Amino acid sequence: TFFNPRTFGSGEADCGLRPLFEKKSLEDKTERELLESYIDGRIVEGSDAEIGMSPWQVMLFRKSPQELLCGASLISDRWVLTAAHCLLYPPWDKNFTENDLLVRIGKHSRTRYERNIEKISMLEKIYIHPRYNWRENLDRDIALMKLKKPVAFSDYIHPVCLPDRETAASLLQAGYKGRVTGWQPSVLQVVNLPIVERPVCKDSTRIRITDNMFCAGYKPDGDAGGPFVMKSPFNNRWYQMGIVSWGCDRDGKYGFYTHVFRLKKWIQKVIDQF
Amino acid sequence: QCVPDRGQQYQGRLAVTTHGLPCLAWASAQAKALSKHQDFNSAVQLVENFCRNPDGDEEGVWCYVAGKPGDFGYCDLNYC
Repeated sequence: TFFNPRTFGSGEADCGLRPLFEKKSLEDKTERELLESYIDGRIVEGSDAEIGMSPWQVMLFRKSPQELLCGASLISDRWVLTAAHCLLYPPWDKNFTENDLLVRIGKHSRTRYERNIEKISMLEKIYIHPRYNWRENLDRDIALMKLKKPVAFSDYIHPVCLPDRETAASLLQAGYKGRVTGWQPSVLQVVNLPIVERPVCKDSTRIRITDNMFCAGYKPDGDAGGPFVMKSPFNNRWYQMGIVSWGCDRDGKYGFYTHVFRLKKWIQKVIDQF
Repeated sequence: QCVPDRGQQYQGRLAVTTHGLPCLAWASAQAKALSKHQDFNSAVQLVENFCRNPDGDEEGVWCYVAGKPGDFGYCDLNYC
């Protein structure tokens, strides 16, 4: 394991294998798309997620009044990953701390209480990357949230894997497709997007793109904080390669994501400490 | 002359960012707290409050200007 169970909690060893799919040797309805490229011009739009298709999905809510703020992801039984701008953004007087928030895990429907399915947790502490660049381009848009109490895994709640150098090198390549999930539909929406070459992403915006980001999608004619995941054809596990940062629907859209592997050292140091 | 390797060898004394903000000492308590969980190249000398590029930032040398996340700025240097 890359993390220490003493501080990371449980879940790493069995990360990325969904109880309702891989654990039952079943594939969801669209993961095949992550391997095929359509050139018929079909509109790429978000569709309803299957039940238990993204068990690491986390909803970040304002505690009171209750309001959905951003997406996030479960990486262990007590750590959650999200975008830093979802918590901190001085230009907007935004500075949410642990007691102003709560997370809802294992949900399928955005609008109703899912008895015996969803779990609600309070936060013990929030960690923002020291060099999250809100003054310029949202470089290093990443934050960690520690749960007050560990959450119990189930068919609906399970952690995603974080990539290692080898996994990142093999999967994060232009052309390969990844999956983004988020939330007018009432259930979690899904969309598969291809990673776009850095020079092409650069060409689409005035914002300075960095090595700590990557983009995906299609040229124009949100689910900020949520995960961009890819399934490994080598070990069958789902990995979170990115965090929705800025910019993932169908007019024409280039989404920009925090490059998770590039910031893994920081993640390790933070967790190895608290 | 032009500064190479995006300033990773810079030994200068520039201590102000491009936007005119004064740099904080790397040894200051607030700076060390911000640097604590980052990955710096021990080779880069964090002297006084001079601009440096310890993390290999593609944008170049920079320095802290306060003690909260994101409180840093790049310094105006001439790269090759």
